[PDB]
Amino acid sequence: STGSATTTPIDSLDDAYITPVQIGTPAQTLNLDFDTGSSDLWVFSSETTASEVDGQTIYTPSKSTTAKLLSGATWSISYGDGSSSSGDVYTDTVSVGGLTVTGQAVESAKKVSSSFTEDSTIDGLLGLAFSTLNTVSPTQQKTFFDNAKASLDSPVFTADLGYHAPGTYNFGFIDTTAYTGSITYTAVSTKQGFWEWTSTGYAVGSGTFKSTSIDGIADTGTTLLYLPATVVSAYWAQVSGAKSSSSVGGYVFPCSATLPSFTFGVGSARIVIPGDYIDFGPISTGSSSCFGGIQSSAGIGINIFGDVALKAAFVVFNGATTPTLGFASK
Repeated sequence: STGSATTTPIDSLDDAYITPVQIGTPAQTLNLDFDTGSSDLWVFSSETTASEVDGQTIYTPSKSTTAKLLSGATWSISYGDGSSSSGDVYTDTVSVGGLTVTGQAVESAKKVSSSFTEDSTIDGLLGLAFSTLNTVSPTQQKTFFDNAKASLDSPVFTADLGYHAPGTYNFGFIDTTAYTGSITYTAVSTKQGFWEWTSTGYAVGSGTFKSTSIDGIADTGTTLLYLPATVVSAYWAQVSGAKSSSSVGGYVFPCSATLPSFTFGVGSARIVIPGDYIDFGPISTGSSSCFGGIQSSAGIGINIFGDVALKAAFVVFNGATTPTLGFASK
């Protein structure tokens, strides 16, 4: 089997991407944030504290003839951005782009933090990291991909995120029309539960490539590119007037600037992030200070190849017995 679903930016900045997901019988379609940095499929629901729902579409398990309470199971998750959610668990039928999993754990939120409430466009998350990170207790649950894998034509999924445009998540096949050149594959460590890999270096604009190992994670659920402070300083030094602002929470730059590209290495291959992908717009409405899309990972404890990086590539998440990651230009 295979599946193919379009993923759509939630706003004009590509802050996140939503993908429609069918849950239950009859189907209830929710727009979920596919997150290769976490491993829980959780949704706003009829159980979510009413004051914490503000415009989201909810899953109502009592209206699904295939929903079953997973007795005694609870979940609770905290994300890198400080947001969180928790609740109980159902199993139900879940379909993405025509690919169906029966008995998928659907984690129903009883509580969500303010950032989730405040974002009316995201109805929940669909985790695509390794199932070892799943938070369900006392019996850990599998991700949608883990459950689907054996049925797939090939044990893979691909992320093809758009810049200010829709893109695609495919399951079970590689669309050879969706990229240019070849796909370069690179090793993955699953030791921390992430799609963790080592980039071979970087360049700023038309500058020379610096060969240096940068360990980080491929994370579709993180907006920006978080890299070591040395790398980030080298990038922003090429933008007149750019500075790190403690008050704003990162590097800012004059909105009048033209940003240089940023290249990262994948083995001997190179992925080029155009400068415009690094512009996250005014820090507040009407400001002429703009927020940068490349930020320091110092004090996160891990480097993160978030959407800024991933949307410059066609990315293969290869879930074979020994997982690997592939990157192609597009």
